[PDB]
Amino acid sequence: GCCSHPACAGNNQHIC
Amino acid sequence: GCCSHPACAGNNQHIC
Amino acid sequence: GCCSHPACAGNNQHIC
Amino acid sequence: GCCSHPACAGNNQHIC
Amino acid sequence: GCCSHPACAGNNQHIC
Amino acid sequence: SQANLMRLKSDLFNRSPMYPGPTKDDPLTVTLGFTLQDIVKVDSSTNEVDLVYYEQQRWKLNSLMWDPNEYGNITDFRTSAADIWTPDITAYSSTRPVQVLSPQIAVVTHDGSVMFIPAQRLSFMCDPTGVDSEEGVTCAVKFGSWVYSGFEIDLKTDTDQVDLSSYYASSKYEILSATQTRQVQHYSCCPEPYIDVNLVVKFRERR
Amino acid sequence: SQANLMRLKSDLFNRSPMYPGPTKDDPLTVTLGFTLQDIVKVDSSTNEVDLVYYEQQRWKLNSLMWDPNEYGNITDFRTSAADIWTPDITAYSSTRPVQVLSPQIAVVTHDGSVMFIPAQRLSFMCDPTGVDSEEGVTCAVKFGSWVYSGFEIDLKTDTDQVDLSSYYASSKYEILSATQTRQVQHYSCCPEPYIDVNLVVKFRERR
Amino acid sequence: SQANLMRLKSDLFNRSPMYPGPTKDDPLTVTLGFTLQDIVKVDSSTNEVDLVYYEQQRWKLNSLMWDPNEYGNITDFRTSAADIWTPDITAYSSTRPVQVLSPQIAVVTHDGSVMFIPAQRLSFMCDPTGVDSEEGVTCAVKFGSWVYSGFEIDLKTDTDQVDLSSYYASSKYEILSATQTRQVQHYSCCPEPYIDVNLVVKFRERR
Amino acid sequence: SQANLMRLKSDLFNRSPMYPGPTKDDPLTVTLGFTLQDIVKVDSSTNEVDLVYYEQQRWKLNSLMWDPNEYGNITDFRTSAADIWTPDITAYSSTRPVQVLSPQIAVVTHDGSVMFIPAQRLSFMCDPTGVDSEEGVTCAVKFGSWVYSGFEIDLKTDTDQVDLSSYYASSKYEILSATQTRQVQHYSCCPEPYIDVNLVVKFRERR
Amino acid sequence: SQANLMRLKSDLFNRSPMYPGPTKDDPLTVTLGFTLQDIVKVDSSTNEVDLVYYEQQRWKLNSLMWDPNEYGNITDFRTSAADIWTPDITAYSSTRPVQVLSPQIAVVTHDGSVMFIPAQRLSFMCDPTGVDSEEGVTCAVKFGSWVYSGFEIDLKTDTDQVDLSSYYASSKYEILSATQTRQVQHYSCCPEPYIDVNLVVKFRERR
Repeated sequence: GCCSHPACAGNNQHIC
Repeated sequence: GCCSHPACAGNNQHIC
Repeated sequence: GCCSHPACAGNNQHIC
Repeated sequence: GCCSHPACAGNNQHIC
Repeated sequence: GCCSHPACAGNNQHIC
Repeated sequence: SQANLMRLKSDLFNRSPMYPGPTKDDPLTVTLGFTLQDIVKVDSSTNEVDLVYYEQQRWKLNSLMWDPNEYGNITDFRTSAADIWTPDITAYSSTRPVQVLSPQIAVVTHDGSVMFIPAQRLSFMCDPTGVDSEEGVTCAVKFGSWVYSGFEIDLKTDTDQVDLSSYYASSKYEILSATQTRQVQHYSCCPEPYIDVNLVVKFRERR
Repeated sequence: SQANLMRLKSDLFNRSPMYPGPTKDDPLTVTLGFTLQDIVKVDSSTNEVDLVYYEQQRWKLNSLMWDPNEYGNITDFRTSAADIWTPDITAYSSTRPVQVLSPQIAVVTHDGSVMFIPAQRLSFMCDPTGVDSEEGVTCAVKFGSWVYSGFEIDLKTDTDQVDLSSYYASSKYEILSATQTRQVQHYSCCPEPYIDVNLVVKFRERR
Repeated sequence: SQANLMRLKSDLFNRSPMYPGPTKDDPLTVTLGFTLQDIVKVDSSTNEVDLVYYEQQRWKLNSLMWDPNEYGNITDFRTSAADIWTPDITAYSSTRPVQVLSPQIAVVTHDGSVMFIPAQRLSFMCDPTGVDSEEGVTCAVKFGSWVYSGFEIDLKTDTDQVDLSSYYASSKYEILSATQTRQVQHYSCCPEPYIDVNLVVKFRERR
Repeated sequence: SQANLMRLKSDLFNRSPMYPGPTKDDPLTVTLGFTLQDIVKVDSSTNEVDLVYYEQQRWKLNSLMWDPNEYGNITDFRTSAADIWTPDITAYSSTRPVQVLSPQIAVVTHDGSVMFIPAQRLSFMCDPTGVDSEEGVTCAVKFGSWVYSGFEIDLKTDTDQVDLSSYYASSKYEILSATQTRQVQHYSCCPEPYIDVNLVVKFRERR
Repeated sequence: SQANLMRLKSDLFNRSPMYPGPTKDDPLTVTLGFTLQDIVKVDSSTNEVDLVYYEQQRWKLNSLMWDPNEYGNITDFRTSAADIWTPDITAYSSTRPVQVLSPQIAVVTHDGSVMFIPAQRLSFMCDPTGVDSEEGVTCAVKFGSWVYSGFEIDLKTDTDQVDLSSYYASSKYEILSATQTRQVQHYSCCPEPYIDVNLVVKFRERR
């Protein structure tokens, strides 16, 4: 998922 | 060819 | 057991 | 002999 | 053995 | 817009002295999480195991806040981890310097949150005897601040499950379990607690 | 004309703040391409394969444009890659820091185009089981920005065929296919796409 | 609070010239202590043994003193070890550059006291013959200043016992004894003493 | 008169910005020569051979000229290679970063001539099959500028014979031939030539 | 009195420029001496031998002289080797970059003398065939300036005998002889001499 993708995690910190 | 040659690639960015 | 843990040693130098 | 010794080569660039 | 110990050598260069 | 970002970074970084780190007066919470990619080496002759993982670290600084309406609606930016303070979270039983496998760039958001996710290769102490069995073997390594107590850096996790969704599909090893557990250590001499996150991985050779 | 170049580089690098990187407002396209030189190590005990290749990166910045007529007709120059911003394109499944085998020098053109082609040795995750067969084995590694989404760095290739024209003639391995292909990932939680270039190499021991 | 600390660190580091080191007029005492984590390699073919330990160093500089009442009652702080002078304590029979396994951060206290505890991997000269016996084998390595005599840097320990409480529980080796002993040397020619701390570890393969 | 020397380096390096490299308007000739010391590793499992050699590079800059009697009859000086521009001549098929074995100091003469002779250890691509036979085996590696075409850097050798006078007398290998040959290559797409020096070494195991 | 030292170092280093090296007019003498600690690796497959030693270097600069009466009777001080010029003395047949094992600190005395004693691990070219015999084997490695002739850096030794007083008592090898000999060489083309110190060690596996 998103939180496993570093770029996605950093871009969506409210989720990750 | 040209594009496998780093110096040539950089001089010919329109092709490579 | 504090003195074996560096962070603890640094906080308790009179003992460690 | 001179040109194979780097310090000598560098000291005599007109020959080496 | 002063001259074999670097700190001592540096301190006694008239000998070492 | 690019003008606005340049101005933002100027206002945040060049205007101020760098954040000197947390104190007992102004403590900080660091959230930690691991994503295990692979177990890349198992050495039974020296009792060393090598892991490759992504280590997600998140903290928040009031000194990194800004109002987006004041900067062309910019809500976050990316910057070299050298431009900011980062926490001294360390593996306590490594046997070699940790190797960094990714760019060291952090993401800063307007509420002052910072997220930093370095990919790393870690060698650490582990007797792998039993890895070639059905039961497998358990390795553990603790992560914590090198110099700050729990009264200055509180360590937390978001989940106690190591993220295995990117674990290499053809790995030589099968992960039986992988957890990350907050542990608190108290010493008789002293009132302040010391905090670590215990990374515990149970695994075996794949058959 | 040496004076003119000094003046140009002075005007471009010393006058303005550093490019702060791309944003959603002013995105950037990076074109990526590989020239594979050799497969230099295959380790079946650790599932690690090592490649040596040239990695070509190209992008364009408005902040690097100039009028050649104001600078003695200079249309391009070479400069240390440290003098400029470069993109954070990363191998997602490396097992060791990438090693750089060549100078890191970029070519900048007056239209703001930048090209940078470093030689590299990469260790990455791959089970090579089947390498000594007629069928061979396929390895894959994804490249992408470590911190930028596709709304900020768009990644593309010029071709999906890896350049094999310089592949070592007496290599231990035969390349059966080598492709470099743009792939897109979407997450339901979030509007922005994530882009990677998948380097896929199928090979076998030469008989 | 954050203001006071920033100000303190400025006054100590930016306002003053760096400590030019000890002299016989203004001498220094360094306290040294070891915490042994594991014996991580034993090589009978080259007579080299590798240790992983924490090396605690403590000294005091008048130039690092302050009055807490002038700085919001701050009594200590942590800072990069690069910000301060550190002593040239060296292992005399290492065979490879020491590898640092932890952050290099010092604790500075308002009396001018500094404590610095890097984790390290050391390779040093040792014939391991007999390690596979009940009697075991003894290794030794001396630590001392590289250039300062005992009249400039006095070396001491707080205890002659190496701290073994964190020695890896599943280590390949059993520690029979581990001591750290101050030794004083006088040479016939010279009045000034030369001081080392002798790290002596007796160990055997665990069965 | 160190003074005349003191003054010369002042005028050459700091008064002007650094030489920005050659262009097609101000091209440059670099002369290359190798002195082979030993073949220090031959690896048939990965097709890698390691050489140790001295690489002599010579070029000339008008911007480095001076008058000897305006400078105490000084005809040359030595300086850190970091203080001056050096060419980006590179092995095109290395497999590991090149290692430098000597100080990086260049010699500059008053006619603007510069000579720079780094000792190096190079790992490069070579199938060594046949090395243990009477015929031996041939390895080759090309050297050339990473970014400059032949219209900017002309590469030449003074001789096509590799200097073997310092080849290690007790080497594991016998050199059957060693040549260094300038090669010019044109690609149809492009009028500018590309130049390399081909280092070709034929060798076998010594009996 | 710590004040006087600060001022001394300021006058020498900050107010005055760094020594730019010797010239033909103001030449320099460097005295060299070796302390052999151990032969730490012998590799018969690649003809490489590794030594660990202390290299004592000594020279004198007019530009580093001072009057102790003008500086609180300070007669000498220690400082980072980075603060001063050091000579470019190099092993001519190393096979790997030299590794430094000790702090790099020099001792400066008021007559301008500098003593600098780095501990080092050196890999160099040597066929060890015969090491397991009664006669043993002889290895040699030359040390000299990389870029300076004997008219600019004169090299000397204090003794032709290598210091063996610290040679490791339980070494795998016994030293039969170890000498350090100054050699002077002239070439027909040129008047200036070239000087090296030849480190010649005869050794065998211990009986």
